[PDB]
Amino acid sequence: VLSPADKTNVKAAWGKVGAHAGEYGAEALERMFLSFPTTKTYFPHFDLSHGSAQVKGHGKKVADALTNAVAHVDDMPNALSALSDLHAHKLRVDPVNFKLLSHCLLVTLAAHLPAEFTPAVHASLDKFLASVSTVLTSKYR
Amino acid sequence: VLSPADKTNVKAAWGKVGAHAGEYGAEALERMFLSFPTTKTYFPHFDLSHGSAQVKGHGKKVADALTNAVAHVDDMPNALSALSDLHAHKLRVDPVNFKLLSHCLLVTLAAHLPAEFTPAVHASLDKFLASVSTVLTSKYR
Amino acid sequence: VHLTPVEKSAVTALWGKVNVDEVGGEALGRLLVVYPWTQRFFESFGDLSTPDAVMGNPKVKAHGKKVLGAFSDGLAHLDNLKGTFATLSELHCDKLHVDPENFRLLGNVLVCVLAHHFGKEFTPPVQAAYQKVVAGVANALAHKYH
Amino acid sequence: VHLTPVEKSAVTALWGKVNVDEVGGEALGRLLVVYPWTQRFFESFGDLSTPDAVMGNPKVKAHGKKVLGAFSDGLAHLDNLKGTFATLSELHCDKLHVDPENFRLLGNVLVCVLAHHFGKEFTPPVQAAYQKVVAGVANALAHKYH
Ligand code: HEM
Ligand code: HEM
Ligand code: HEM
Ligand code: HEM
Repeated sequence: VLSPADKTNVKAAWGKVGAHAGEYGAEALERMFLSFPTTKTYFPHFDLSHGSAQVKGHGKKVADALTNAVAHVDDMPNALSALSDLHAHKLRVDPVNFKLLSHCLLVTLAAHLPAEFTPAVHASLDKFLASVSTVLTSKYR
Repeated sequence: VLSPADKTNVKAAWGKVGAHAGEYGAEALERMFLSFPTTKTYFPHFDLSHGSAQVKGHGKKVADALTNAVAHVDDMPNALSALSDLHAHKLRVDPVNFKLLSHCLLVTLAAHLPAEFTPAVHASLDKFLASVSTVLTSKYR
Repeated sequence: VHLTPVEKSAVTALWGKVNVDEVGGEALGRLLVVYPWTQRFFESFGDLSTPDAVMGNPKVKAHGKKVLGAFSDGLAHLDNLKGTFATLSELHCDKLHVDPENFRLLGNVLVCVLAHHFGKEFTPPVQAAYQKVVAGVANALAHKYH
Repeated sequence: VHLTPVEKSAVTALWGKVNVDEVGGEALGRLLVVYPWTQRFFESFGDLSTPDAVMGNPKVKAHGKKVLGAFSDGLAHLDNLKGTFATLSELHCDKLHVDPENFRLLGNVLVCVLAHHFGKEFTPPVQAAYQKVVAGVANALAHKYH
């Protein structure tokens, strides 16, 4: 789990993203598809091109699913139940992919918020994503 | 995160071990040092021989640390806070060692309780040990 | 892999006593129940809703026999594992694109089935020998990645 | 690793703009802060109680320079990474016995430091060119493991 200081360091880092959630979430998604092309096989119904309003439209829902996860962090299994029903139960996503997106999500935030990306916040954000990943990769019916 | 079904499965399977906690925990500990000789480097103040009342005495504390963890499951970061201060804070253990011991713990019970080791219970036990491994490797100060 | 003769004899003796039908199917069957994300690769298999349905699936049972056979061929060539699974590597790596951790997971789930099957007879030194075998099979199956 | 001419040129130019003093130490330091357990291999370094202390550690800053130098040597030999890091593999695997997952983690933390330093300049395909390099350096540093 996460330290109380981690719960704060995510809230104040993600609370510096702004309405830039989709832009960042789109960058994260684009960085993943480009760097690790196997993650593309999860989206055959997707236009995986540059600028794609589908990918830029996913990164919104994705970066907004991550927002309610930052809200009620100490209630992650209950709050992400529909997302877990999708990822764990329906999609059956390999957790390595979750590590790939989590990494790209950190490269994005480091590219865009260099001041909010302190060695301590990197750690907190990585712990947070690891936890979101755990809740989304597990079947807790 | 564990399914409510998993929490019961672990209680009924680990609740079939009996006073053989120290025996199993010893075997798991032994199987680990034997199969993965690197886990030995964490115990230089130990007699890592067969039969050794130290290793057989460690497997007691270990399998007993696992017993209170199964008790108050839905409180595992609060419960194992001293163990976390040890494994995570003091000893600084690479979580691979935790995947390894967890593997050995599954082999031990597989060998000793073959009936209680259904594919459903294996999954439940692998999720529990993974959850315990997380807690012990994480600094939630 | 290079293991000591006592361990090399111990694995062959243990493997000789193995059930060459329902072990591989139990190994591939527990892979899908414990690691659900791997069911995604076996869509051409049908009905994997309950563990009782994953194990009790003729497709899983039959495919597992060929998986166990790959391991049997692997125990025969511990000098050259990398060449025995060279075409199997090409299949899982370059054509199926299965993440290599899953190879460690099936190898370790075989070790969990053997412990189940043999009980007291799968002693700590027999596991240590088998861990060397499944690691080398996982190293050979993930060769077209390094 | 084999990469396309455009990507080979894009990494050389980005690396050609790297801070050869404070990047490797930021890469090595962040490893110790994000993945604490790694501090256990660096007891001969002293004081790593706070991130500020881990980064503001002259030993970490010094060693990290020799790590970035190993990476700079790897970008020079992308045809034979396996032989450039063979002796380095012998060191980390056969003598230091470091778990190879931590080689994936250091390389992925170098990618986070270049993202931190270059910003918009560290574009998605530049990263994609660097992810190929760090994984290859991680496949070459974990060579005496397969
Ligand atoms: C940081 C973790 C992630 C979050 C927060 C997340 C969130 C979401 C959300 C919100 C949806 C769309 C459903 C909706 O409208 O709410 C979704 C769909 C999906 N996710 Fe994730 N996801 C994450 C990571 C991943 C990863 C790493 C993969 C696989 C590489 C993945 C694959 C998919 C796929 C294939 C869909 C299809 C559904 C659709 O077409 O919208 N997700 N995800
Ligand atoms: C199921 C996993 C684990 C549990 C429940 C656990 C539990 C324990 C317990 C209860 C102690 C002794 C302190 C006490 O309570 O009196 C301990 C100590 C220790 N553990 Fe673990 N441990 C686990 C896994 C590991 C692993 C995988 C390693 C590393 C290979 C590890 C390394 C150590 C070491 C080196 C000590 C030193 C302290 C002593 O000598 O007792 N532990 N562990
Ligand atoms: C390291 C252990 C493994 C061995 C020795 C192995 C061996 C094999 C062999 C021999 C085949 C059959 C080739 C034929 O049909 O002629 C096969 C097929 C296949 N393997 Fe593996 N495999 C292993 C692990 C995996 C893993 C970890 C996965 C994925 C979770 C996987 C997925 C598949 C799939 C999808 C097929 C084709 C079956 C279909 O039609 O869906 N294998 N494997
Ligand atoms: C993949 C990136 C890595 C590279 C290129 C690398 C490179 C190096 C180099 C060049 C040295 C210096 C050897 C000398 O002094 O002659 C070294 C030493 C060392 N490396 Fe690495 N290394 C890597 C990853 C790791 C990791 C992941 C760890 C540990 C978590 C590690 C732990 C060490 C330690 C402990 C030393 C000796 C310093 C000491 O404690 O006295 N290395 N490494």
